[PDB]
Amino acid sequence: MERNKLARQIIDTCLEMTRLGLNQGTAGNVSVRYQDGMLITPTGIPYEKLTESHIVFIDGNGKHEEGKLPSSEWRFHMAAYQSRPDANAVVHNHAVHCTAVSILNRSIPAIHYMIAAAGGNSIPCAPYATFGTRELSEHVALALKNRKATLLQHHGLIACEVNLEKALWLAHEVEVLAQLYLTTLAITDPVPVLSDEEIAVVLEKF
Amino acid sequence: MERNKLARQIIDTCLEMTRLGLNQGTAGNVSVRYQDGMLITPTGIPYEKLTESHIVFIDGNGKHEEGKLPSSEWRFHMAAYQSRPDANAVVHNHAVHCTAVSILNRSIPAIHYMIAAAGGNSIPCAPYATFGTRELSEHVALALKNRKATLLQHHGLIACEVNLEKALWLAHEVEVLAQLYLTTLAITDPVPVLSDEEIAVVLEKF
Amino acid sequence: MERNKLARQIIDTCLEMTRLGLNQGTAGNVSVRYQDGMLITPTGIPYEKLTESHIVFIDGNGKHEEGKLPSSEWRFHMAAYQSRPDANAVVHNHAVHCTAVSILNRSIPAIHYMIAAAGGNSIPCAPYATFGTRELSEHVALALKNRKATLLQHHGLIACEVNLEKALWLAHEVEVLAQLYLTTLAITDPVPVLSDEEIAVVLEKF
Amino acid sequence: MERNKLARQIIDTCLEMTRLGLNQGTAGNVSVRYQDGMLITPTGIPYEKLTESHIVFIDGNGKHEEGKLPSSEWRFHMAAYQSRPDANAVVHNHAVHCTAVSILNRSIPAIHYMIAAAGGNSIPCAPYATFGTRELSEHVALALKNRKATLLQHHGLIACEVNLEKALWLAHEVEVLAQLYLTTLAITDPVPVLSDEEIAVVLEKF
Ligand SMILES: [Zn+2]
Ligand SMILES: [Zn+2]
Ligand SMILES: [Zn+2]
Ligand SMILES: [Zn+2]
Repeated sequence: MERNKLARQIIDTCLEMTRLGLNQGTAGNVSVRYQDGMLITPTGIPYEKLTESHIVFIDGNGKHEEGKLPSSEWRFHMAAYQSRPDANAVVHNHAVHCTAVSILNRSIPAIHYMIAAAGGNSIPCAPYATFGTRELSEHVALALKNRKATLLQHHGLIACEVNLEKALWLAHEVEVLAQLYLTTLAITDPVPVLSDEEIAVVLEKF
Repeated sequence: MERNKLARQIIDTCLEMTRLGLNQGTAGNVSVRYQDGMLITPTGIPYEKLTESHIVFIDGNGKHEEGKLPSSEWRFHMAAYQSRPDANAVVHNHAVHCTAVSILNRSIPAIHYMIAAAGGNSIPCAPYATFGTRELSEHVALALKNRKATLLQHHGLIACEVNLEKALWLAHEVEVLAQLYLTTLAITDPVPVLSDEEIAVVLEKF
Repeated sequence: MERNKLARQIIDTCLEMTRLGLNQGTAGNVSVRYQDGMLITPTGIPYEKLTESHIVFIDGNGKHEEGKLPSSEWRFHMAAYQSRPDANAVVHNHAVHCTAVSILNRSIPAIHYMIAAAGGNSIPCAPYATFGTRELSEHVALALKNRKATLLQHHGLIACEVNLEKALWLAHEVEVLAQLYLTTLAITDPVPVLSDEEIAVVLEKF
Repeated sequence: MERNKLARQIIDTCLEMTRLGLNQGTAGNVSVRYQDGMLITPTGIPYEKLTESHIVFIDGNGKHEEGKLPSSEWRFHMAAYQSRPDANAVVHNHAVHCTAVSILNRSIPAIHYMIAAAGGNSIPCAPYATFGTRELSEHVALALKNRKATLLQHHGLIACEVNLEKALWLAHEVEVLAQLYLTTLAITDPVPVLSDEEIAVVLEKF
């Protein structure tokens, strides 16, 4: 839990997301719980030009260290850590399939047993609100209360876990589930799902 | 047939599957027939962190060597080698297209002459059962009796052959067939197929 | 603003577009505003065989330096710089998703808040005209008057910005928007959109 | 035109096709016109294990040099060079999109002006016949009479040009056209096309 060791992982995660096809462009942001606040990527700086010195610290009051501009979405990373006290890392990206399902404004159902990875029998979709807005924060906070990941209507995906690699794994897993959903939904509607009872069993085995 | 030479190939195969886009995440497992039992990847350890020392040996009774946890699916690798005595390697993954067709719970038909590569005129889809369950084993064993590969409903794909590279080749081939199926089925239903007589001829030439 | 420093970026951009999957083959062309005219890639020379010496200079009259053949599309790069005086770089490619939407002859609507990146609430589609034609130039010039990017019916995409990297970023962003559009339109028609009022707000925050 | 310089390009082409996503597995074959016959890849040997020594020479009578097994499709490479005397290289692959359109048994229409690259206003689809069959040869020969590329029903794609790189470029271009076709056809049927008159003009400019 050294600011320097955290900064390095944060950039790695951004690089890994681009590497996995879960994000590209100036989209996305990542943070880790640090001290009273968190360490978060800065607004609009390409993952390729990022360095530990660019990572920003925001305290419990929302005070970011001077001369640095935190991610426009810092408020919903805030709400994420408050909604999920068990979570130490938040990952946000505009992954293609997760984003398309969010344009459709649909929760992703129990089409695969791995859905249980997000903590339940669905991946919810949170109502739209202007990006970097406080109202957007209320929407995600509410969605993450009982799920580890949530889609953002007309926006993207946000997943959080105990650490960055488990947070990245989860976000990656949701891109797979979102892709399985879009592919089968184009051929059939509704797409077959496992029953809630079955999901209960799978959650027991997890 | 040296434990060490086998361990190395097993990890390579996992790396190659990720490399080919046939698997990603903590999904998938691979094993080779070894002595009375088999050598199989361990449960939940990233392909990147895998080493020959992590590969687990399970004997004919299902006894895995102490201090090591075999893949949760070890039972259906077992059933695979019992159902197909001609097979020396099993590959399991959650490849995107194979998995979507399995959510649709459909066999993949004779849409391409390469379907004959799995031993017949179809790639079956085995009924769902909780992962790592003995009932799941009964389902795959039954499906592999007359086919070298089978989809797992709401789960993924399992392919086996005489060795790991032929097992990987086959699994890869089925991802192609599953992708040709999903793409044409979105435009037309039913998708045109070669006749069984034609498949018979192709099987003769193989 | 040295001819040599510009030539290098132009080739890089072509390489980066192939690298991002926004273009492949002998398709595409890129130019930068230079002196009274511009520096533009040459017609039909693989990005791999390109060198600073191949980059062509065309003056304000359309006079390209002797012994060099400029891109067949040089006329619409011309029209682009005249239509958008704020723009210093033009990028053209036959990116898969942008091109499919252009075959459908549709503008891309407000399906995502990033649509505002092109300057409005849509990505227009300019009427077809034979490639490398002066009439094609009139069509793009007209489309770029109030937008930074435009699709070309039955052809591809053209995006321009203040410099090559912002021009490449934008073109990349439009491939994402075009892909979100094609994926959701196959499942639903019309695809849900953000209201113009909302887009207005997002444009204010940009 | 040295056997050794040709062998090297042939393998490169196979490697490049896998690299571009136009082929994978043990599928595909490539040949160049050599002396009275041709040099062609051998049947069933992974592109990774190929060497100049594996390339096979078949004479005008179909006599392949001893101890070497030519590609099962050597007969249709033969027919290709006889149908198109202007062609010096043939490329065959089971590229995903070209193959799906061939399962649908459709010609690819004038959806993009680049269709003119294959010599006309369409990419035909040749009737199925067992692979490596003489009747399959009659089908491709007939299709290539007035086109440089043809799809093979329930099989794949075959493209030929004056040399391997122009043959690879063309095959790659057809994968793009086949992908634009499948994507728009899922949303609309029939997919809008340029008129034959327009294609005539484009063919004039080519
Ligand atoms: Zn965002
Ligand atoms: Zn599994
Ligand atoms: Zn163009
Ligand atoms: Zn073939």
